[PDB]
Amino acid sequence: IQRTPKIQVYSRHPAENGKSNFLNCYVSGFHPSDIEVDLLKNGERIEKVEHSDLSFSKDWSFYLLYYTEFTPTEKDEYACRVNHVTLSQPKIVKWDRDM
Amino acid sequence: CVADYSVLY
Amino acid sequence: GSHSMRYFYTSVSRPGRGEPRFIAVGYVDDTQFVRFDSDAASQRMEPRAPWIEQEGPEYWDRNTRNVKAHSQTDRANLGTLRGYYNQSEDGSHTIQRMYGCDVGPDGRFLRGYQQDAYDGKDYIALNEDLRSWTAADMAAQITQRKWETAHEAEQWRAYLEGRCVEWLRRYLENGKETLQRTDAPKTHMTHHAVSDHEATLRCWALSFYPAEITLTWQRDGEDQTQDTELVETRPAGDGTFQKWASVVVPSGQEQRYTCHVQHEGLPKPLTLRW
Repeated sequence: IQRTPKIQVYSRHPAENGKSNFLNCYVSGFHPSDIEVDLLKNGERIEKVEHSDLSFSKDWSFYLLYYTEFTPTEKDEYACRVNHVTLSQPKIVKWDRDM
Repeated sequence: CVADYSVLY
Repeated sequence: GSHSMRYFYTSVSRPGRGEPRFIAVGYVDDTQFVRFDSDAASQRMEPRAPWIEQEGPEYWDRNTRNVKAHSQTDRANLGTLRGYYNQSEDGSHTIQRMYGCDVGPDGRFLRGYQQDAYDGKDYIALNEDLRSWTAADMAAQITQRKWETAHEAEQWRAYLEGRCVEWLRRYLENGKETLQRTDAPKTHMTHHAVSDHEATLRCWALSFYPAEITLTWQRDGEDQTQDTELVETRPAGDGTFQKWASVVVPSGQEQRYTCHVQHEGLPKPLTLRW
């Protein structure tokens, strides 16, 4: 069977405007390991994105951290975009400063 | 240190 | 507390494109320290934690040599399994493996293990005595008979009860300052209105290590588990972890609700109230 990814978008440090931070997109609980993840600044794909090394949990499901450095402001909104074999259309999750 | 032994099914 | 060393292998066939892709990572507790990716240009076991770079080139030569052998054996293993199951060649398939060892808090051997999965379900596992196996289906019992005819377990047992524990104790000393630390959670509460009758209470634990932690709500003392969300613990990206738990509350009752936080780094458990 295949398992669909859980997604969380959040910052490494608590968001303070104008202070340098990191934006994170953590996908986990998915199977199989092929997955495509993009970070979006105002709908346009951030270009320098890094990702951690593929590993998995005790129930064999996979997880991955995607992250780019950023400096947040009042106007700039952000999001993570994820496509997986188990997803009909790419799912988008927006960075809410309070989750 | 990874193992030296191989695991073949 | 206890400590662990663990290696995780994932091989994934890609018919029609290249050879299968192999990815190995190694962990001590919740800290990654090595990686290997058969698709990368380097073709070396590479370091991923500060305290492992202090190992000489013999270290990286053996580990690289050994990890590459394991990848080749798993490209073979993928082919054998698609025979035992009579699967077509158009389909992508996965082999995952986890092995390693635990020591107790005095440093002594506690447990070794090795488990294998195919397409995300148990395939065969080494038993806690390190001398027999458990198989999940018919195909895996062919492997269980193979490994009993030879004497594989004794080899497995030598590594798990030997080099594994020994190198885990060495790693625990070299990165004393990374690996034996505990960072207690930094905690606070937030407040958001759902409307006029209800509002959200959110309890945060930030920048903690190791990852194990317990956030529980109590309205008046009963472990409130209704209207409470509880997100999967997640990594911050700098070695620490994060978690929150929310609870919907009716306007005016906030003072009933407390949040309770336990973690290994806390002198006592923590209580938070709005």
